[PDB]
Amino acid sequence: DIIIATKNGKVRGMQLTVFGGTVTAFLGIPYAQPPLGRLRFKKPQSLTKWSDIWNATKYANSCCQNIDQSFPGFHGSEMWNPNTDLSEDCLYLNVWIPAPKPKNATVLIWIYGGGFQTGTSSLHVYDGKFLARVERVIVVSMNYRVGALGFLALPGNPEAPGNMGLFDQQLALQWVQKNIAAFGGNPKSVTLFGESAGAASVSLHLLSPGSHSLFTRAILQSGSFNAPWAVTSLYEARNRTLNLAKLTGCSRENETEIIKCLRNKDPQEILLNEAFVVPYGTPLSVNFGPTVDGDFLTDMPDILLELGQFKKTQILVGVNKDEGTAFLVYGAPGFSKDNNSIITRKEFQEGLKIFFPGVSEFGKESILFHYTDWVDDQRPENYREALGDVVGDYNFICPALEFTKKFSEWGNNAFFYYFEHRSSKLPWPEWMGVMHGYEIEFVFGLPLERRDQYTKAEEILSRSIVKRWANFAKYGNPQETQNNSTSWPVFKSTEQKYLTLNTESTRIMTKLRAQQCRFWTSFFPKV
Amino acid sequence: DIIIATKNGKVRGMQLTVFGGTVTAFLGIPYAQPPLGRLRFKKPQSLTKWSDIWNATKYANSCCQNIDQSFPGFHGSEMWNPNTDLSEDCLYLNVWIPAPKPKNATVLIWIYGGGFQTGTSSLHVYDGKFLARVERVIVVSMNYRVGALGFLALPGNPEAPGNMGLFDQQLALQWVQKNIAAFGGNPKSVTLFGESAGAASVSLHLLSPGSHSLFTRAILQSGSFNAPWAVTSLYEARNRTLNLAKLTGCSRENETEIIKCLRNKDPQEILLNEAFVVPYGTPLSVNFGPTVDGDFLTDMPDILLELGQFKKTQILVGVNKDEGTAFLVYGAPGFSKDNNSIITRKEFQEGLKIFFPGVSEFGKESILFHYTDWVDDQRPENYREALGDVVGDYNFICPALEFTKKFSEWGNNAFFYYFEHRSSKLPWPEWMGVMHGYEIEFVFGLPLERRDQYTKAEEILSRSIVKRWANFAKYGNPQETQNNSTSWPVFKSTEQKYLTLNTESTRIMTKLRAQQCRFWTSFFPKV
Amino acid sequence: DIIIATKNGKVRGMQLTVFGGTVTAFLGIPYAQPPLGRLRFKKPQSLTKWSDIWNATKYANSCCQNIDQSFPGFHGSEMWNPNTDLSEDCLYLNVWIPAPKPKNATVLIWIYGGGFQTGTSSLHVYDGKFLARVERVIVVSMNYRVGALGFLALPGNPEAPGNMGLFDQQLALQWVQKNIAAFGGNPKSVTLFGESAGAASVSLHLLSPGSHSLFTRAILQSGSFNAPWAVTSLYEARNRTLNLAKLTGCSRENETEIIKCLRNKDPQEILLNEAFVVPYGTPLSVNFGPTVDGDFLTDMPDILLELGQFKKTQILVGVNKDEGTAFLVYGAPGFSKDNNSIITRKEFQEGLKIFFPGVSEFGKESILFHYTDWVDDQRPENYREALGDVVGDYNFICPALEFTKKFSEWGNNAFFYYFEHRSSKLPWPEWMGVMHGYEIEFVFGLPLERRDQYTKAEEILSRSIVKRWANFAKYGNPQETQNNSTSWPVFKSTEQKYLTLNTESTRIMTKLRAQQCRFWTSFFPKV
Ligand SMILES: *[C@@H]1O[C@H](CO[C@H]2O[C@@H](C)[C@@H](O)[C@@H](O)[C@@H]2O)[C@@H](O[C@@H]2O[C@H](CO)[C@@H](O)[C@H](O)[C@H]2NC(C)=O)[C@H](O)[C@H]1NC(C)=O
Ligand SMILES: *[C@@H]1O[C@H](CO[C@H]2O[C@@H](C)[C@@H](O)[C@@H](O)[C@@H]2O)[C@@H](O[C@@H]2O[C@H](CO)[C@@H](O)[C@H](O)[C@H]2NC(C)=O)[C@H](O)[C@H]1NC(C)=O
Ligand SMILES: *[C@@H]1O[C@H](CO[C@H]2O[C@@H](C)[C@@H](O)[C@@H](O)[C@@H]2O)[C@@H](O[C@@H]2O[C@H](CO)[C@@H](O)[C@H](O)[C@H]2NC(C)=O)[C@H](O)[C@H]1NC(C)=O
Ligand SMILES: *[C@@H]1O[C@H](CO[C@H]2O[C@@H](C)[C@@H](O)[C@@H](O)[C@@H]2O)[C@@H](O[C@@H]2O[C@H](CO)[C@@H](O)[C@H](O)[C@H]2NC(C)=O)[C@H](O)[C@H]1NC(C)=O
Ligand SMILES: *[C@@H]1O[C@H](CO[C@H]2O[C@@H](C)[C@@H](O)[C@@H](O)[C@@H]2O)[C@@H](O[C@@H]2O[C@H](CO)[C@@H](O)[C@H](O)[C@H]2NC(C)=O)[C@H](O)[C@H]1NC(C)=O
Ligand SMILES: *[C@@H]1O[C@H](CO[C@H]2O[C@@H](C)[C@@H](O)[C@@H](O)[C@@H]2O)[C@@H](O[C@@H]2O[C@H](CO)[C@@H](O)[C@H](O)[C@H]2NC(C)=O)[C@H](O)[C@H]1NC(C)=O
Ligand SMILES: *[C@@H]1O[C@H](CO[C@H]2O[C@@H](C)[C@@H](O)[C@@H](O)[C@@H]2O)[C@@H](O)[C@H](O)[C@H]1NC(C)=O
Ligand SMILES: *[C@@H]1O[C@H](CO[C@H]2O[C@@H](C)[C@@H](O)[C@@H](O)[C@@H]2O)[C@@H](O)[C@H](O)[C@H]1NC(C)=O
Ligand SMILES: *[C@@H]1O[C@H](CO[C@H]2O[C@@H](C)[C@@H](O)[C@@H](O)[C@@H]2O)[C@@H](O)[C@H](O)[C@H]1NC(C)=O
Ligand SMILES: *[C@@H]1O[C@H](CO)[C@@H](O)[C@H](O)[C@H]1NC(C)=O
Ligand SMILES: *[C@@H]1O[C@H](CO)[C@@H](O)[C@H](O)[C@H]1NC(C)=O
Ligand SMILES: *[C@@H]1O[C@H](CO)[C@@H](O)[C@H](O)[C@H]1NC(C)=O
Ligand SMILES: *[C@@H]1O[C@H](CO)[C@@H](O)[C@H](O)[C@H]1NC(C)=O
Ligand SMILES: *[C@@H]1O[C@H](CO)[C@@H](O)[C@H](O)[C@H]1NC(C)=O
Ligand SMILES: *[C@@H]1O[C@H](CO)[C@@H](O)[C@H](O)[C@H]1NC(C)=O
Ligand SMILES: *[C@@H]1O[C@H](CO)[C@@H](O)[C@H](O)[C@H]1NC(C)=O
Ligand SMILES: *[C@@H]1O[C@H](CO)[C@@H](O)[C@H](O)[C@H]1NC(C)=O
Ligand SMILES: *[C@@H]1O[C@H](CO)[C@@H](O)[C@H](O)[C@H]1NC(C)=O
Ligand SMILES: *P(=O)(O)N(CC)CC
Ligand SMILES: *P(=O)(O)N(CC)CC
Ligand SMILES: *P(=O)(O)N(CC)CC
Ligand SMILES: [Cl-]
Ligand SMILES: [Cl-]
Ligand SMILES: [Cl-]
Ligand SMILES: [Cl-]
Ligand SMILES: [Cl-]
Ligand SMILES: [Cl-]
Ligand SMILES: [Cl-]
Ligand SMILES: [Cl-]
Ligand SMILES: [Cl-]
Ligand code: NA
Ligand code: NA
Ligand code: NA
Repeated sequence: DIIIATKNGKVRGMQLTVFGGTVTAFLGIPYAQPPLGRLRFKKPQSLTKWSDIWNATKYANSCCQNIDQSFPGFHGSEMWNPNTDLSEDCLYLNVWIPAPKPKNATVLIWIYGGGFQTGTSSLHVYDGKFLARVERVIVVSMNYRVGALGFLALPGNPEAPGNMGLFDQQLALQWVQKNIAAFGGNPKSVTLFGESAGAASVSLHLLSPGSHSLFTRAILQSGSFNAPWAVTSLYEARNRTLNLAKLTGCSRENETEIIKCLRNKDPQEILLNEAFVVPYGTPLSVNFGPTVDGDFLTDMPDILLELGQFKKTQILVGVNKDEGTAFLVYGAPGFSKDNNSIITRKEFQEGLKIFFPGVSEFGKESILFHYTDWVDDQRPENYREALGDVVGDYNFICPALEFTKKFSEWGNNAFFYYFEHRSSKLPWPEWMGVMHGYEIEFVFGLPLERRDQYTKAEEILSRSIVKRWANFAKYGNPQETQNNSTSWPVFKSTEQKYLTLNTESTRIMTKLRAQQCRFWTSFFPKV
Repeated sequence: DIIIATKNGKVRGMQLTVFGGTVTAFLGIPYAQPPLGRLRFKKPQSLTKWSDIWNATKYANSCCQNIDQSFPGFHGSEMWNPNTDLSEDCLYLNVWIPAPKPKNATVLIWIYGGGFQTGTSSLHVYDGKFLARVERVIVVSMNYRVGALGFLALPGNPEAPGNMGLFDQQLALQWVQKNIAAFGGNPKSVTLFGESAGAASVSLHLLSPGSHSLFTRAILQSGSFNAPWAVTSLYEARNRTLNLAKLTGCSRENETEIIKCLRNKDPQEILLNEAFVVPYGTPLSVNFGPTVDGDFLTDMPDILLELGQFKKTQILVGVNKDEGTAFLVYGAPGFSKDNNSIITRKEFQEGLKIFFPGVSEFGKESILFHYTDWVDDQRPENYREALGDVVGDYNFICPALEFTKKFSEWGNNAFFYYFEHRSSKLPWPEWMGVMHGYEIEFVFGLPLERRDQYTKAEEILSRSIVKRWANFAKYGNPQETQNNSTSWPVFKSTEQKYLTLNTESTRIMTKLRAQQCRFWTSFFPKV
Repeated sequence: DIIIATKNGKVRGMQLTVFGGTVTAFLGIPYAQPPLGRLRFKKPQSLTKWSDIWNATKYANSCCQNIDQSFPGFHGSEMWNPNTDLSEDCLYLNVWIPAPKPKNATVLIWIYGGGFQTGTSSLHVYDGKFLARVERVIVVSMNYRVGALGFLALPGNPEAPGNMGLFDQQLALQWVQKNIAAFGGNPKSVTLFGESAGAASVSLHLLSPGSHSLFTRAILQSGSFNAPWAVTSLYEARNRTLNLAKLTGCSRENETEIIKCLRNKDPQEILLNEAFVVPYGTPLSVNFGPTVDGDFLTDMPDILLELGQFKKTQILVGVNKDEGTAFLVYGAPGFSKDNNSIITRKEFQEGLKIFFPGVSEFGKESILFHYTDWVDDQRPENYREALGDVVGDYNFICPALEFTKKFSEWGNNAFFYYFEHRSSKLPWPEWMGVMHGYEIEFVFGLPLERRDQYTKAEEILSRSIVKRWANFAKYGNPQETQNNSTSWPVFKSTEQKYLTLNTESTRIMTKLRAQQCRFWTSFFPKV
């Protein structure tokens, strides 16, 4: 039996055998009042205190969210869909601890991605029991509200202030500050880590005054708040909040009434209308996301970044070789996960319309000009490869590289990885290559489970990443020091050295996508 | 009469005339509950508080330990054997203070060596009364548990967690923090010093979070935790703990039962079985030593060193010219302290088997290749000299130099000495040269006692070391500033300047054993 | 009426018109219990607290001391003799404050010289009322015990520990810490300043842990503790304490009895015997001075200096062009203040015997060799000029320059002056030039009093020094910023830039007495 006393009550966890050893798991600990009724659209309210033993023995409800129905029965897509009931009562977290109870363990806090519209901490690829077993860190993950329920904004007004779901993450970092010593954890050594929108989240907690003292270091996998999808403008957020009201017949004139009306709606009615709050979107649409709210976020975060207004600490930042591909089967003409997707120039062109909706014509010609100077015009997969690079360079790679540069210019050590390994078990076709989202199972150690059909070179690869991730968290330095590993150089403006992660040989390289990102970074923002 | 009040009671010391002056000595102060019965194999438990006057007027019991019986009647060996009764009730320490009571004296804390299997603070060569008299520092030394009683590990389990004897040292550093002002000492100026395993101990307290604030500076004589004998793996420690159980019929299945059974054994039964817990060992075997326990030591200490996770302070680190020789008479074919020990190539070869038991054949050829490229093949003492260099370079010299480099790369001043003087009174034969263990009597000032048959050049030599050791402790700088002495340069990576200590002329040199240690350090760890 | 409340009682001061303005003066405030009877030879004991108003309206008793009787009626000498009654009850201080009461004034604390055998704070040349009026700083000065009464040492024993008179200064710095806000002063901005032995005193408070937090900055005029006269060895101090006992029939065998006997002696008997505690001395003899006592001074102060163990702060350090001359009329053959003192080679030689008593013959030839390589052998005042340079270079100039170098090597700003102006009113003859002691009246502003027969160029010169001294104290930078003054560069090892102070033009120069001090500094200490 394993009972830990927390500030709000006792909690019982469960034992798990992992690799001939044991991890204790406390799945489903609540960390705020359920955000129902009067609390819907508001900042999470702190938790009341319960006598008796809360049983943390299974994953909790995931937050309400639309589901990916594009490929029913297909594991590639459905592995991302929620795997516990949806409910507004989803404000729970998970703790995994080494056995025996560590004395003062480093803490890794996972923040999932999903475009801020979806996702859940209980996915199999986010299971932190391998990290606990293997590295003897503590792993914490949390559910936070996504979609309108988590990010609806009517700026300035506490009935729907914006950013609630970032406040959910925050209040969870707080629970770790107050509660994690009880579990053997060191609150003074906490590293946040997250992928995609979860990484953008990590980057904004680097910017948020309220989060500054709730963690030590940050890891950002395929995401940063300067990505084009990551922050909704005040303009767009209002449009969207009013468009939502309109669609649920909740148009009022007293904004406080719009909200009271929206709180009478039922979760499905709200969910059902999210996709149409925008005239057009893309497979990468973030209808309801982070906004400048004057609370969590005090100013446009591009301004905060440029002017050095963020927590000073080491960062680890990374991306995957084919970020963009996964999106092309969600609406680009001629693409399919069921064939090789050789598209035409005219298809490439119609695809830019898919991903770059408004979108001066000259903007889009400029993307075509930059990405279609073939070397040479012979290769039939030319336009298929260009569309994916366009999508992942614009959306992930250049914004992560620009974040890393700017961040590092203020004096902190920063390490950048280029993930190039395609999973031996990937269900998506070969042409989609090293996809967005598919480093996560390496980071979490799923390939250390031999029962599991990954190659030997994949176990070794993941053991190494685990070790680098954990050394980063405990010591601010992502080195694997024991096995004659390539040394991971800090990333500096000027050199921009990054490390490549793959099964064959890892390399030190410089200036990832220098030519592409000059385009996205200097020129495109102008169109 | 001299009574000092301590946090746990009053203690009476004794006066001593040293060099027409007086030192007060408090020999035998207890610093923890005796670790008997239920407490055997556990972390030292703090001391209860006694009214009345504890009389600190003689050395206490030494901890239980096997004794060196190889050379009965021989002073060279027997000078290291314990000289007070053995008992498990050995958790005592010694304080020597200048007379008159100093006002705020610097404190030198001695930690003896002995492979972690033996040794005691009451040896004549560890008598700190000369340091007190001559330099007006306070000298503290402590007994701590050695062998299985002090280092038996069944990882994670507080009935035998590992590292108890390092916890004994720690709790002693604590007693100095709480108690040494009473004696005229400055708790804010404490330097740890120790030889061989005692030096490895000093280097791990540099790594232990719990020791960080219990001292100021460190001196490491012929030892550091990166030496090959200094840390037992988790693998090996379990094997050994189970092998011990097995040999005492204490095999159980409930590890807590293995321990309860071992606590019924009597000290001799335990001692008697230690040597055989390993299929083979060497004269340098450390059967039960420090382990990564997640308490004292939080991670492999090579990783902590590499990644800069240690207390930031000055270090003084040293070795002797012939570290290896002393070991060759304990099992290498053709060696003897009673003749000149000219061995053959085939003897050298059988000796590598002695010292490098498992031990790829190619590993050992590689040592032979590196160490037998004669210049030239004429000299009959060629192979005798090579075996000792092999042993001392592998075991002491290169690991001390690598520790010093790595430590210094994080910004702290570090000073390295090469001790080259052979004692005029050495009982071991000439060929064993400047032996391991034989700087200690110079450090402790025994040659300042003229009654004593050391040469004049030896008094001068020791007066100088005493002065450098004491300046290091008080001021972080091991200079002898008054007598036109060679200035001792800091040790930097890049230059690796070290100072030679001998009667004739001391020198500044660079890169001690550069070629040898490239071998031990880059190549050998691979075999 | 002007009453200020202090921690021990109220004190009444007196108003003074200075330069059409007003300064309040509190002359004679006690700062410790009188050190009579049982207290003779002991550390000053803190003051009891008095109700009623202590009247601070005249200077107090000077401490017991031998008087200079060499030139009765002669103002040059007698200006240094005490000008208030001698008594053991002399532990008093003086405060001068600007009117109106300043708000948070910088404090200058004066410590007089006199070889540690003589002197008093109430001399006319130490009158701080001009500084208060002109610069609106507060001036504090204190009497402290000199001779055996202030520095008798029987090392380790609190009945006569040594350094009492340095403890008197200290307890006075303490009174300023506790009391000076009451007077409008800032305890957090205190600069110690002093001349000759008073400067050596300032330099040892830079070395004393107990003084570290009782002041901010230091000024040292013609003196530093590394001067050859400034610290008595333990050897010599004992000899001298026993020689004193012997001469007063107080030889005992119980050192505590020697002291009790000495405390029965009457001040004159003690004073009368001081000069003979040494087989021979010189005009520069310091029979009873500072010793290493393990309390005020924890180690030889040369060692503390070399190894950087002193308060880190700015220093201002200076000397006069003819330091040595004043001493030559006190015992060197052929010298007289009443003629031009052209001495012969053989006289020069007998003079070295005067100043360098024991004193290898080769030591003295070496001084002659260094100082008599004439350029050229024609000039009749050659040997007269050489003897004075010998005396002032050995005793003052090189030790002040070496202090300044060593001090500055630890990172602090340091400024060095060369004082070259001879007072228009000097009573000593011309050949004695710019004498020791004769910058003081410029520092204290006596030439700002026009009533007073100094030239115009002297008023201007002193106004400037006052301004530089005061800017140093308030701002750590001795600049005169308003009147196109030469800028005073910091003194660095390497450049050794110093500023010359004279009526004509002040200069920046480098490496004062480079050739002379190489001699005193590297070579002579060897003989
Ligand atoms: C800000 O919002 C308006 C609202 O338009 C929307 O009505 C919503 C409830 C929803 O159904 C949505 O799909 C619909 O478009 C946007 O105005 C629309 O913009 C497009 C192109 O400009 C027009 O074709 C529509 O006719 C027009 N609708 C109305 C009623 O005015 C507006 O575009 C939007 N801003 C953006 C581009 O985000
Ligand atoms: C690769 O497949 C795409 C996707 O479209 C198809 O999916 C196939 C696997 C198959 O079931 C097909 O019937 C289904 O429609 C093909 O793109 C499609 O091209 C067809 C040919 O006319 C058009 O009718 C569709 O508009 C277009 N689909 C869309 C909406 O994008 C593609 O042609 C095929 N190409 C290959 C084999 O390279
Ligand atoms: C881990 O321990 C086993 C235990 O073997 C030992 O049994 C002990 C109680 C003790 O007496 C010891 O001397 C003895 O060897 C080791 O297994 C042994 O290894 C050697 C060489 O591999 C074999 O020749 C033995 O037959 C074998 N014994 C058994 C019973 O299996 C094992 O080697 C050890 N690991 C190491 C190398 O440290
Ligand atoms: C130096 O002595 C060694 C040690 O062995 C011997 O000790 C001697 C002092 C003597 O008492 C001798 O009888 C004792 O055995 C000698 O090595 C030994 O060589 C002998 C010769 O056959 C062998 O029998 C032994 O196996 C071997 N001893 C071991 C176990 O190492 C050595 O030969 C001698 N050599 C010299 C003089 O250089
Ligand atoms: C340490 O002190 C002794 C004491 O000698 C002195 O006796 C004193 C009371 C006083 O009167 C003093 O003038 C007198 O000299 C010194 O011993 C003396 O040293 C000189 C030269 O060495 C001799 O000529 C004296 O005869 C001798 N006196 C005795 C009785 O031994 C000693 O020199 C001194 N150390 C120094 C040099 O400071
Ligand atoms: C400068 O005067 C010195 C000091 O000696 C004398 O002081 C004079 C002013 C005068 O009163 C004189 O009588 C008095 O003795 C002279 O040195 C002296 O030289 C004389 C000449 O024989 C010697 O007798 C003395 O030993 C010596 N005095 C001492 C003890 O130092 C000096 O000669 C005179 N020289 C000049 C004018 O340059
Ligand atoms: C646990 O260690 C605490 C501090 O450890 C951290 O220091 C931080 C500044 C940060 O660098 C982390 O990465 C370090 O690991 C210490 O103060 C606590 O007292 C310790 N608590 C225990 C052992 O109970
Ligand atoms: C004794 O001195 C104390 C501090 O001295 C030390 O400062 C440390 C930081 C370290 O550098 C040591 O090497 C120094 O010697 C001081 O704070 C205490 O108050 C003093 N205690 C006394 C005199 O009772
Ligand atoms: C008086 O000023 C105080 C501090 O002034 C000094 O700061 C010191 C660090 C030192 O640099 C000095 O040279 C500065 O002048 C301030 O804290 C006090 O509160 C002030 N007191 C008053 C006005 O009553
Ligand atoms: C918690 O789980 C344990 C299972 O042993 C049990 O005490 C109880 O059923 C649980 N409490 C509940 C269901 O609230
Ligand atoms: C709008 O009416 C609502 C009813 O609750 C209230 O929240 C708010 O005060 C009103 N705002 C104004 C002043 O129109
Ligand atoms: C280090 O090496 C060993 C053996 O070569 C291997 O089993 C392990 O996976 C490696 N550890 C890390 C941290 O990669
Ligand atoms: C401590 O030693 C002294 C010796 O004078 C004495 O009081 C007593 O015998 C001792 N106390 C003991 C033996 O416990
Ligand atoms: C093993 O039995 C012992 C008896 O004390 C006890 O320490 C421990 O709880 C048991 N472990 C288990 C659960 O098997
Ligand atoms: C310094 O020198 C003296 C005399 O030459 C000598 O007696 C002493 O041993 C030396 N001191 C040190 C610290 O070596
Ligand atoms: C202090 O001086 C004043 C002068 O006005 C007066 O009150 C009194 O005589 C003095 N107190 C004394 C002499 O103790
Ligand atoms: C010496 O006798 C005196 C008398 O007061 C005393 O101070 C001291 O204790 C004695 N010292 C010794 C132990 O001889
Ligand atoms: C500055 O100049 C004026 C006029 O030229 C002069 O009266 C005064 O003495 C000077 N002040 C200082 C600080 O030297
Ligand atoms: P991520 O959370 O997967 N996301 C960024 C918007 C890609 C849809
Ligand atoms: P040291 O304690 O003498 N030792 C290191 C293991 C040599 C046996
Ligand atoms: P100073 O105090 O005048 N002094 C140094 C000893 C010269 C006599
Ligand atoms: Cl091509
Ligand atoms: Cl690698
Ligand atoms: Cl690239
Ligand atoms: Cl040869
Ligand atoms: Cl030397
Ligand atoms: Cl070498
Ligand atoms: Cl000439
Ligand atoms: Cl000027
Ligand atoms: Cl000069
Ligand atoms: Na363009
Ligand atoms: Na090799
Ligand atoms: Na010379």
